[PDB]
Amino acid sequence: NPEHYIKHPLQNRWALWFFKNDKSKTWQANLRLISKFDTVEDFWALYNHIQLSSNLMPGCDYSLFKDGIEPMWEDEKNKRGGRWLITLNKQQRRSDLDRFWLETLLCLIGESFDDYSDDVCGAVVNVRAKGDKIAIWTTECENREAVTHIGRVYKERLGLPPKIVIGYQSHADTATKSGSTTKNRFVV
Amino acid sequence: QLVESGGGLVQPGGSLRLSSAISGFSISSTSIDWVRQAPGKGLEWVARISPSSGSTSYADSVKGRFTISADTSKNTVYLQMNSLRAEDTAVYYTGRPLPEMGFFTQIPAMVDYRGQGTLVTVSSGAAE
Repeated sequence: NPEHYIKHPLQNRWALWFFKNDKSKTWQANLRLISKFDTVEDFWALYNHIQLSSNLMPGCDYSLFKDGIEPMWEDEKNKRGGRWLITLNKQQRRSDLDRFWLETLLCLIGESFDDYSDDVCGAVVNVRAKGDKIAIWTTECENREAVTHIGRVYKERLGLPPKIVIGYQSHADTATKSGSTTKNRFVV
Repeated sequence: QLVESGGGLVQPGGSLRLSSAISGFSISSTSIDWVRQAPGKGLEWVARISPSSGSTSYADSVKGRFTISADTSKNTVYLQMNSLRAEDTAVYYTGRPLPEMGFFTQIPAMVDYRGQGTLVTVSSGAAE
């Protein structure tokens, strides 16, 4: 059977990025493409070779974006879009950050959101002193049906109970109107 | 505190230098953005400087015309504004940007500490 020597291709090709916020330097110098992969095998070789999020220095980010979508809000596929925010306190750095990030990676590359997986652009983990965040990025805030389905399934996959609420925030609102004070378009 | 000055009325093609005297933190430490809001329009990122290394970036709308610069001895950033046009008419202020993965440039709302700004008006009109 070819199953013995064939790599298992993923529906999409993904780019893993790294960013360290060194305010002394330019953002292009601070941003690095780690690599692209389009197989299960190539994903695990990469994941096993890099630091866990809980072991990164504060001010460090990882992102996974569909190949062809830049890790930038201005990108055609992101600028009308937004993200589900998972906000972690210092206690959850220890208990949830790594398992939640790997859940997120596999929800993206496993296309776990059914028909609406095409709305998913990528995901981002921010390691900060004041608290860590995981976000799934989708392409369009107006697709209420796709966005709330992605939200519900993410919550179920993470094992968050119904009392715990998460919000979806527009990229344009974040960058352009209200930074940290931007309000949720949706909750789940 | 961030306090900006140097504004007022200028004729098209004229020249201006804005100043932002900064206190509360060193500017060699962090990065500083010029941001502007035309009336009715939304926030627009203008230019960024990292004083420590003196690296700069500009919005496309101002490249070749405006120059951001700084003095760590004075803890002040400047914006030289040459070849001014009507469209440069805006309140111009400084802020410390909070860049992160996906949010690098054109993040004028992504600022913690914020100046009140200085109104710049570019017009060849003779009415208010």
